[PDB]
Amino acid sequence: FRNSEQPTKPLQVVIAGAGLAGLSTAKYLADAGHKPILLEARDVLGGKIAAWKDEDGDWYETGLHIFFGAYPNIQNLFGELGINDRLQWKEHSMIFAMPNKPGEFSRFDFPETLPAPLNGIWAILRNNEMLTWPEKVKFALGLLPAMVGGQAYVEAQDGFTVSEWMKKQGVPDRVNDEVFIAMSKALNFINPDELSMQCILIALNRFLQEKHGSKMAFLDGNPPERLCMPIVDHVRSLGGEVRLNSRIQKIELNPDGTVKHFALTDGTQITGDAYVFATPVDILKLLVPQEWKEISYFKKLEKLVGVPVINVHIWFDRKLKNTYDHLLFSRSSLLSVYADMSVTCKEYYDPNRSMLELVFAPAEEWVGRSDTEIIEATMQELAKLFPDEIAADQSKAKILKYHVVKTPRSVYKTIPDCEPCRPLQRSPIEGFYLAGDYTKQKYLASMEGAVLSGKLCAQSVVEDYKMLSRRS
Amino acid sequence: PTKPLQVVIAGAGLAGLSTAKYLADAGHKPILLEARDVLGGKIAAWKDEDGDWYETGLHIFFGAYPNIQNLFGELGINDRLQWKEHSMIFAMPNKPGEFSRFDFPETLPAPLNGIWAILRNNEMLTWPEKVKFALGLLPAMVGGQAYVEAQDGFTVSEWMKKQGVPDRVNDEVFIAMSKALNFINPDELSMQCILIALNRFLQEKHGSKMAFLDGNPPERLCMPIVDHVRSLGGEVRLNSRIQKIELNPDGTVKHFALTDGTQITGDAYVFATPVDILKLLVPQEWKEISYFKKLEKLVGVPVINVHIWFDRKLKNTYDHLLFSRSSLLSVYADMSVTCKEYYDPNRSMLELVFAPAEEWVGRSDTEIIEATMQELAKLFPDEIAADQSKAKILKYHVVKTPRSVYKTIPDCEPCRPLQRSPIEGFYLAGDYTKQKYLASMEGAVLSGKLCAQSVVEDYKMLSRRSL
Amino acid sequence: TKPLQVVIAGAGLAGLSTAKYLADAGHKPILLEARDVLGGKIAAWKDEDGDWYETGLHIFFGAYPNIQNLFGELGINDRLQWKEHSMIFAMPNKPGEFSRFDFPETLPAPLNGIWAILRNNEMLTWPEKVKFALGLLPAMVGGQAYVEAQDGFTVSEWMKKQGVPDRVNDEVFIAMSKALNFINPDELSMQCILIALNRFLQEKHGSKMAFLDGNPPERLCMPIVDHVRSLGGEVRLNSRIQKIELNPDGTVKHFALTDGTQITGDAYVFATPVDILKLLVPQEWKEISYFKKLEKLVGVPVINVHIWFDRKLKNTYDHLLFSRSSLLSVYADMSVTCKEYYDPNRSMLELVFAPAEEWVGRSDTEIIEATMQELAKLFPDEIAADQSKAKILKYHVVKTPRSVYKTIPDCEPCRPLQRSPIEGFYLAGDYTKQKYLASMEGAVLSGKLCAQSVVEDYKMLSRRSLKSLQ
Ligand SMILES: Cc1cc2nc3c(=O)[nH]c(=O)nc-3n(C[C@H](O)[C@H](O)[C@H](O)COP(=O)(O)OP(=O)(O)OC[C@H]3O[C@@H](n4cnc5c(N)ncnc54)[C@H](O)[C@@H]3O)c2cc1C
Ligand SMILES: Cc1cc2nc3c(=O)[nH]c(=O)nc-3n(C[C@H](O)[C@H](O)[C@H](O)COP(=O)(O)OP(=O)(O)OC[C@H]3O[C@@H](n4cnc5c(N)ncnc54)[C@H](O)[C@@H]3O)c2cc1C
Ligand SMILES: Cc1cc2nc3c(=O)[nH]c(=O)nc-3n(C[C@H](O)[C@H](O)[C@H](O)COP(=O)(O)OP(=O)(O)OC[C@H]3O[C@@H](n4cnc5c(N)ncnc54)[C@H](O)[C@@H]3O)c2cc1C
Ligand SMILES: CNc1cnn(-c2cccc(C(F)(F)F)c2)c(=O)c1Cl
Ligand SMILES: CNc1cnn(-c2cccc(C(F)(F)F)c2)c(=O)c1Cl
Ligand SMILES: CNc1cnn(-c2cccc(C(F)(F)F)c2)c(=O)c1Cl
Repeated sequence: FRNSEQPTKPLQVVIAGAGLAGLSTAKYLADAGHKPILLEARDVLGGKIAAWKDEDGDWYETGLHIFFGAYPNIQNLFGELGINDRLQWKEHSMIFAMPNKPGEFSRFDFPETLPAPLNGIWAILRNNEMLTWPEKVKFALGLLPAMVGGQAYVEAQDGFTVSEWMKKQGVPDRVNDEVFIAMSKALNFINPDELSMQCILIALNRFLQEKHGSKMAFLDGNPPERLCMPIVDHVRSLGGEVRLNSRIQKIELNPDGTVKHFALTDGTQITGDAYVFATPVDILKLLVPQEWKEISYFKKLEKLVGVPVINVHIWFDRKLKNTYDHLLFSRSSLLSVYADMSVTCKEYYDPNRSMLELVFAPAEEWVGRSDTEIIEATMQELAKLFPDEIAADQSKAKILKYHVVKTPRSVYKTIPDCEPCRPLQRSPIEGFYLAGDYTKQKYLASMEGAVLSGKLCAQSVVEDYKMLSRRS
Repeated sequence: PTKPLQVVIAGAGLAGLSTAKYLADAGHKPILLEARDVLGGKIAAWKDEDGDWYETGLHIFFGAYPNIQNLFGELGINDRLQWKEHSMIFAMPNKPGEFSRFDFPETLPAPLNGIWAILRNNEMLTWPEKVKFALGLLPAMVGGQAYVEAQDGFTVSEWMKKQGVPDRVNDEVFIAMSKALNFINPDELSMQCILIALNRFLQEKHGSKMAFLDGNPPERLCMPIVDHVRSLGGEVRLNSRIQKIELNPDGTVKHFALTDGTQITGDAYVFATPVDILKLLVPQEWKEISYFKKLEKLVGVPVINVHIWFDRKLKNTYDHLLFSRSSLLSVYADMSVTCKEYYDPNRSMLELVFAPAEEWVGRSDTEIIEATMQELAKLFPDEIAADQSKAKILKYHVVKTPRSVYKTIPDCEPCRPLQRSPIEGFYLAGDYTKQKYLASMEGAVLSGKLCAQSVVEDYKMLSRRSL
Repeated sequence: TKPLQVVIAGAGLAGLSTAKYLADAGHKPILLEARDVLGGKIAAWKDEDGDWYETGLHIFFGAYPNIQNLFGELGINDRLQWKEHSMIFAMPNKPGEFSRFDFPETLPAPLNGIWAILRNNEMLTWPEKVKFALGLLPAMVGGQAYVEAQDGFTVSEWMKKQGVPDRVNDEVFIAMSKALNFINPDELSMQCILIALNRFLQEKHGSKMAFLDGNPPERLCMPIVDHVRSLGGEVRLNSRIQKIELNPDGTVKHFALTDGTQITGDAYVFATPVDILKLLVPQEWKEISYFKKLEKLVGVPVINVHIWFDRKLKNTYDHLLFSRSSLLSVYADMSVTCKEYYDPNRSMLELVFAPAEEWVGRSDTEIIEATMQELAKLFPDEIAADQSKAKILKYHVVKTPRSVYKTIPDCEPCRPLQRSPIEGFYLAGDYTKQKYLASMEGAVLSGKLCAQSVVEDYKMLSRRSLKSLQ
């Protein structure tokens, strides 16, 4: 769609935040023939996908990011930039750890010959160590009405927690604790007793819609260089501007209530025909002008609050003999998903030294604790996953170095009844627009959600071209 | 053809005989040269002093052998195949003398007849084992050609573990099937081999149905092909071993030099010999071409075919093939019951496949017969004793083939050559060549049909090269 | 903007040249050779004893501008061993004796040629010289339109019409006809001889001859392959094209190889001999004028004989020799003329056996016997048919029953341009429309002309690539 029409006069759109939402807004506005001015607060691109190179030349990330087959807007973007080969697709499997049997792992293998949802049904049927046959029947009974259900049905489930809905549908409490604790922490870094059922249903839709919807991929290197730079190069080649260390301090308003300019941290005033806030909901809420604060659209945002998360990186002296070229569900009380980045990531490949990147969730009682306290808790959990290779007192494998990245306000906490509060990309303020994973879009608080919100934002701006050009 | 091609074929096995048959049908002149004084190759048989036949192997014809069915029909010898009951009879190693079977109902179509057979059988698989086995195999049977080719990287034992098929099922059922198809255990055999064999059970209704030839293969099967080739102007010559592939200065074939020095020439040349013999006869100037260099992976597997004539007629026998489920033996049959020409009402003869034979091809005939009698004492405990206390051996025949069919180990499929070689005028035939029906009689016949097809496709280029 | 992927069938001089100039233009050629040797009709093979034997005795001329350019571009000019500016002919009437046409290096063209004929007294009488000069003067003064008009006559026919004595046609032109197309003047087109005689009047050293310093696959074909590969091009041996698979509109879908492999590109080139192309032309193309005309162009039989003798011949030349034999054409002592084939105590004779129509079917021993009988006339005090004198250590007989197209009269309108009426399909080879005959120069020029036509159609070939992508 972002090819049609060539503007008489291109719009100058000021975008606050160069995360995937801001980068996507800038990409599709540039494709439409407009001039985006992307202003990033930090000295790094990507936001919640940002990474940094330390003194030894090793990268550490904000988080462990997994790309799914059921990410259509991400697939389109990678294809449009011709970087499809930068996604390292792994085996169609879901490998889970055994808390009862340390060092042992169980898995759900999706046959490449069976279509969706048969490959999924088969994976559950074939697995014998994570679910009993009666549990499998009760689980299938509980989920069948949900999978047959439409979009109206999944929206109606936003009033329940995962634990609440599973009990109502008769799904055994052991299934919710065995399988769904892992899935809840993976999607929103919180347990099923807090997470909205609508979140799990959009995730389970990956398993029944497309055949490879639930198939996983790792980026071949650090996201700022391998993903963010191709978008920046594309935006700049079409006349767009991308500026780092440009934090917006204030949204200055005209007497009628519309935006006058975006005042930067050094006082610099940036103007445009349209203004976009592609910042996280927490930062936007603090920067909303007093005169907007009582408008329903901005007042509803009080429900959407960032969830704490910690991303731990540990470089070991040895190469671990028992590892996978995949993502692993630790099924730990302290950890969520983890991966041996020296095996899964191309740019992070090392044949004699293995690095483990792990998501530490729930992180509410841990974001305040010291890095050594977090590493100790991680090593204690790793001694359960690698009992013959990793010991907490470094008796076996030894830590060369570590990197603990804390995000106390990451993605919005997808608790029940957040969906009516989620704003559309077009705001009731003429000339002001919103972008970000938290905005109204159907693919959760994810990389796909961020990119889609950007596409939806750019779409709303080009739709209002006539009104935005006359206002200039 | 304006002018018929003279095609020189080396080896009168089923591949060479098939190449000659279909080239003669196309109106060309095949010259089939056989090294030995017998036709058939790995299906060859010999008549001893007492007038009794002994074979290279126990051969079973399947319903899922379309090119074999076509050939028999074309020669009008369909009645020479003795189709047995649609059953799979297996011995019980734990219960000596006892047998279990998978009966395929003739009213149920494929794969329902198969599903029923497994469901009905209660002594070879437990109900949980049946479920895990069905789960493990269902994605595979639904899979296409690209899927089965992707399984060539795994052994049978490896793939069964991955798909969650119980280890007891792999040891109970698949040891028997692996030794039957390629004379090796599932820890060595490629999974692609088992998947092509299991496709017999789900494609056609009678695909897994078995048949015995009504007599010795040289007379009952090879002679009808020879008579057909000769009636259309083709030549079939025994005791004509090719000693050398003589080349022209450009690298193409000049002639085939025989053992007595005789030079045989043609417009096209075919090698329908086993891969082991071809590898030794490849000229030095061809040896580094990918097509011929890849052949190093394909090596013949040892096998032994034992024949034992007993003084009595065994009271407990079948008009069928039996899976011994032995560590030394593979499939066996009472040929005095199953084969028409070998029928004897007072004297029963047992033809048994001795596999794996790696540690046995070097051993003496008496050592092999002793091991066979010790295994027969487990299958017939009230009729056969190793010290000949019960039934007594009148005579025996031990036929050893130390390099039979290629050992279908994982990753052999990319090495398998097409019937058309990169050398202009030179072609290959044989069960080892690129064809979808394994190293079998069907594979041999299909490779022959595919070879003859490639020669007639290149008629224009082969006729111009002659002048 | 985006380099074209051009699939070329055949790594002869035409295919190698097409690949070389497409790589120079910044495109990606994929050169597929059917055999395990490069060069085609210039291919050679090393036997067990380490001695090379060739498809033919190849002579490079000064009047080969595209060959000179290629050698210069690859920096291998020193690989051509230029011989004396002479034309040495044998005397059939006087066995062992030789006559020659010496071209003075002080006289320019065609004066050096006129002088050579005037100075020679044993091959032409003074009246014969006058009648020959009279008969040829209108022809040498004539333009390109004139030489094309002579394609309707045989050499024997035109010589009789222009009043050139019948003895001149039999003495001088039998040798020249067999040298250029391995056929006698009663069959060869006069246009062929006129393009050859143009070597003698255009450039001073046009008629000067050179031998390659070694085997052509290593000394000439490898430098081209190394150059193509260094610029991103692909060269693959044992890749015979089995079928030209077509799209529903008639254009090429892919080239199907002998091992089943399907090779695709933005453009497709057939640098194969005309005989092989004619057999591979799809049925739907067979009635198009361009491909139907090719029925006239048929490969001519030729035999290249190599004989290694026990002794080094005392009476030999560091040159090419015209045997003026009824069975043989040109010959050379390769132990003298070729650098890599040099041997001081053992001499090797490489001889062209033409006309070969009645000989390609005969045995190697039958051919060697006929060659030894003819060599007993050229070396009567050194070689005897019953090996009484010099003895054969070994021999190599290379038969090409369909070599260069038989340049009989009226073949010129049938010769195709490098750009075919099929969009994306192109032709290369000595038989295609180019002015330097069925020669090494013709092959290289056709390659240059093919690569030129492909780069000229870059815009149309790049757009067609993306239209199919949709
Ligand atoms: C530990 C972790 C693991 C994750 N795993 C996955 C996964 O497996 N799969 C998946 O799909 N998603 C995953 N995500 C989520 C994903 O990272 C986010 O959904 C997405 O990147 C958010 O996009 P965004 O553009 O809306 O916000 P952000 O990426 O956070 O971008 C906002 C940007 O605005 C900038 N900014 C802030 N204030 C200002 C200001 N005043 N002026 C200017 N700029 C400003 C920020 O610096 C930032 O660059 C994970 C996230 C984390 C933290
Ligand atoms: C014990 C045993 C049991 C078997 N059971 C079965 C079964 O149940 N079902 C089934 O389908 N298949 C079975 N087979 C396999 C089957 O026999 C073969 O797949 C098939 O016969 C091989 O065909 P072929 O023509 O390619 O090779 P071959 O039959 O081996 O033919 C090659 C021929 O070339 C000849 N030759 C060799 N060297 C030269 C030379 N230099 N010059 C000229 N001729 C030469 C040989 O003498 C031989 O006749 C069995 C094989 C064995 C040994
Ligand atoms: C005896 C002899 C003497 C000669 N003397 C001279 C001389 O003195 N001077 C001179 O200038 N010229 C001479 N020539 C002629 C010269 O060799 C040719 O004119 C020239 O080499 C032909 O070039 P070409 O590339 O078009 O064809 P070729 O060199 O014949 O190349 C065609 C190539 O295509 C390959 N091919 C065929 N089919 C397929 C397929 N299906 N798929 C893929 N590849 C395929 C062939 O293997 C070959 O390599 C002589 C030739 C001979 C035989
Ligand atoms: C912060 N959002 C995230 C974070 N992780 N995953 C995720 C990663 C791996 C595995 C899974 C799961 F399979 F559980 F769905 C989800 C997401 O799908 C989303 Cl939407
Ligand atoms: C040497 N090849 C062989 C040898 N035997 N059988 C065979 C014979 C009897 C039973 C079975 C089985 F039922 F196991 F497939 C296979 C083959 O199907 C092939 Cl392909
Ligand atoms: C097959 N083509 C050939 C073959 N040989 N010569 C050739 C070689 C030596 C001498 C002469 C002659 F002097 F006669 F022209 C021609 C050619 O000029 C061409 Cl075009």
